[PDB]
Amino acid sequence: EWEPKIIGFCCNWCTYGGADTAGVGRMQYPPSIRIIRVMCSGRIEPSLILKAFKEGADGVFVGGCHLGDCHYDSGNYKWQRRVMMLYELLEELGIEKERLNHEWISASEGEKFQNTMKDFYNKIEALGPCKLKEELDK
Amino acid sequence: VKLSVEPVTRVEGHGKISVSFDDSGNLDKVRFHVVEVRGFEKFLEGRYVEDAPIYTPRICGICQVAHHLASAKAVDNVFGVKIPETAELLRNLMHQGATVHSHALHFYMLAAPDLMFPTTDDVLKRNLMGIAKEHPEIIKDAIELRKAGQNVVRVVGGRAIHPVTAVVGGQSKSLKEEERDELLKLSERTIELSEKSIEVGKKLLENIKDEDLLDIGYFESAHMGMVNNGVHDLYDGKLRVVNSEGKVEYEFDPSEYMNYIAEGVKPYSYLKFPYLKDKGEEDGIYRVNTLSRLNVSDKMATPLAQKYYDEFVKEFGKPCHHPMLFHYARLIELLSSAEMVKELLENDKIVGEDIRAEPEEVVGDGVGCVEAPRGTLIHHFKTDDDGIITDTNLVVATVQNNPAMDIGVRKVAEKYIKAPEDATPQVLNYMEMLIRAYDPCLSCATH
Amino acid sequence: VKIATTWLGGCSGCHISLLDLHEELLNLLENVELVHCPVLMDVKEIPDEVEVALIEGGIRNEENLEIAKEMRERAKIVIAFGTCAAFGGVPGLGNLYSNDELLDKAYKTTITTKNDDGIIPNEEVPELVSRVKPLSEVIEVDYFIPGCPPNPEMIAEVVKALLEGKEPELPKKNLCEECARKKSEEGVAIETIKRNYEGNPDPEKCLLEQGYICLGIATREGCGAPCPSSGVPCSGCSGPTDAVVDQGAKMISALCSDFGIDNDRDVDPMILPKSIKDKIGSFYKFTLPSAFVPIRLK
Ligand code: NFU
Ligand code: SF4
Ligand code: SF4
Ligand code: SF4
Ligand code: FES
Ligand SMILES: [Ca+2]
Ligand SMILES: [Mg+2]
Repeated sequence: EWEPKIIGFCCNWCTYGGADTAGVGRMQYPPSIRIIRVMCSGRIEPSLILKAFKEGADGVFVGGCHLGDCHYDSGNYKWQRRVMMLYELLEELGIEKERLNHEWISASEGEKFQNTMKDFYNKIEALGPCKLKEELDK
Repeated sequence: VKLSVEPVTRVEGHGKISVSFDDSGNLDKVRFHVVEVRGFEKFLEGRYVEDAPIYTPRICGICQVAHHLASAKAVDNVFGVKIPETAELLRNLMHQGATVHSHALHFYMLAAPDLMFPTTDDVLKRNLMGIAKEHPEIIKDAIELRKAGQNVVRVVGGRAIHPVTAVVGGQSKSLKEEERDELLKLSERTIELSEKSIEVGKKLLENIKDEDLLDIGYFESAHMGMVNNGVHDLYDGKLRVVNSEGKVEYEFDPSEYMNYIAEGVKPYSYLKFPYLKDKGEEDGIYRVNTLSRLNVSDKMATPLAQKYYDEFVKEFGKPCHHPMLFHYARLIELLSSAEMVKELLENDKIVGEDIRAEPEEVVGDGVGCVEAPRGTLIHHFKTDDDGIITDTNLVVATVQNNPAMDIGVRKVAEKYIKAPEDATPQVLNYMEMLIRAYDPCLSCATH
Repeated sequence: VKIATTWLGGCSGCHISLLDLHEELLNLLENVELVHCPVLMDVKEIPDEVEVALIEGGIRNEENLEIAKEMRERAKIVIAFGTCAAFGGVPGLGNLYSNDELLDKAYKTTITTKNDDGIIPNEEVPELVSRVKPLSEVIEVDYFIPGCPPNPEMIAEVVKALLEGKEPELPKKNLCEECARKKSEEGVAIETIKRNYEGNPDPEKCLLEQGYICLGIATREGCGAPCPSSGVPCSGCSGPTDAVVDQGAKMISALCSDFGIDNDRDVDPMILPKSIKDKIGSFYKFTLPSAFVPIRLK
């Protein structure tokens, strides 16, 4: 009946490519996620993640280059500092830390992307839907 | 017939008076309702205890200083730190400046319209603008008094509305010698205008006595106020309670307030009904601020205010229970605060550079207390080892005058109303005049 | 011009700031007709044909909601007067708790409360709205004057612009331009995060650079930055700029980015989250109701 709504933010140089590799390899995974492209994980910040939850996201995924492999040298180091604060901000707002997932996935890591999507889907599916949007509509 | 005065005007906050009659046309029920609540006591849980003096001022825009200082005091107790003498002086200077602004605001902007025009049917005349058209000097002087008060708050507190200098251990900034000198020059004028205001009040309260409105809402009760060795003090001392006949019943350090004060709840109002815990709701009713503070004090700490106080005590006795006399006691306090501003500025320690002490280990509890312009103000915070608030209790001034307002408004209707035809605009305003005599701040009271 | 004022879930501070025009208030009232103002006059009902309406406070109860809609239908121009009306304000922190929790504390579990019956006032008092909401969430707002409270001069400039048939213009920059503190040409770099009581701040150097959480970077200018000038960090009471929806999110983004920036690749990203024990209170003191996630889910 219910299927989780997951939004993804993937950097063009690595994770977006890693998602493309999974596609070329026909590596199947659940159809809950809808990926948004950015040039760097450094583009991601709390406003975008929080905006996703307000709209109705049950889970939010962020994919970037491995630490030290950023196409723009160090954008992911900034995102990494932001996400750590964001995990705890979400808990204060009653949004489970586990509804947010960040991973470092390279341009050719299709298998990793596939398994990450499977694991994140099962985690959100087990948590059930996020009741934020319903509470805000009341 | 169900009449309702809503909103109560020329008061801070949201209040209303309901007046009801039975099927036979006789007066049945008269109640004072406060229709607002925000929940500061609960939402402060989880906050950094040092941010309390940033949040509590937002309880009220008139008396934000009192809250800033009551929180700062509770916070200093949570961090087990005794602040330097200079900080205490700067804090008290800010507090006295705020009291000048609050008392001037209430007497002239809110109360005077009724004292000047108690029998008019024109509401467009019964306000600040109406007084200004006939007597512009009265309002120009009121504006000067307020400006002076707010200037002291801005200089010592950084901001006239919601000061920010009372920090953990003391003050975040010192009063520069140049600033102290200018405030000291301007200080004489404030005392002068405050002294001129007492005569205005005498003359205006004489007009009230001529219309038999001096006894409106009269009832006897206990009275509470802060005293420093028996002397009137709005910043430091112990809380003294006197009975209706003037004998001292209690004298206690603010940290023990939970063993003396109790707060009842009624279904018709968001404002609680406090009382002396041991006496009960029937026999334990008490009042706070101006007249109550004068009633518990042996004397005023300033020379000019003491003369008007001694002259007043000889005429009306002690303790005085007249709600309308709170206006007069307010003016005495306005002068006393103006005098204290000069006294604190004349102290050489006011310009000192030792303004803050290092915070000590976190003591899980802290009670901060000051006499806000509208009554005893108590901020009580409980925290964890990291200084994160776990529980809080705020006994905010006007809440303690809630029973008096609910009783007084009833006594007014009993004296002037027998049938719905008697509930005329002037009589309904007499009920509001009683509420206004206590200088209620309902945002404060409910928090 | 016929103007009216009212207050909702605020503190009265904005009306007090209007009174802080002092001698200038009388000059303003000469060129304007004040037809409704509960704190100053006894006109009980909002009259028809109001031109400008200054609505203070956010939405906290059903009565505020009623009055907001009432003033909207009678006023031609509606102004969200102050940070509470514009963003929710400090009362907005109640959104971190259920209304039942707020009321139970105030009327049952506070230490001085004696209520054995456990009653919650429910007669002749309005029920609270599910959560604090900015004025714009319930009615169409034409303009807004940010600030907790807005400085008197800004309030006059806005009203005077409407009197002259001109469009009011709010300042657009963040607070650092106005702030008198010294900023490094090299840029901001934060080594450690301190609570306001920790350490002894340098009175000349920027407070954010010193490790204190100063909201000036994510807050609109206009106040004159009296807080850093008075020795304490900015708490962000003027709210965000026109280009930032969620003030707290942007402040967190900026802070996280410059934290350990001189040791960018090696700084432990766990230091900052562990250092801030109260994240919502640090970044959403005045704007929680206007944030993307404005409540704590229960
Ligand atoms: N004076 C005052 Fe407040 Ni607006 C009240 N009542 C606080 O303690
Ligand atoms: S904005 Fe600040 S000042 Fe204006 S009401 Fe809300 S709290 Fe009081
Ligand atoms: S102190 Fe706060 S406001 Fe002043 S510059 Fe540094 S950050 Fe900007
Ligand atoms: S400095 Fe920050 S907090 Fe202080 S007034 Fe300006 S905006 Fe409000
Ligand atoms: S480009 Fe992949 S994280 Fe910077
Ligand atoms: Ca309380
Ligand atoms: Mg806090």
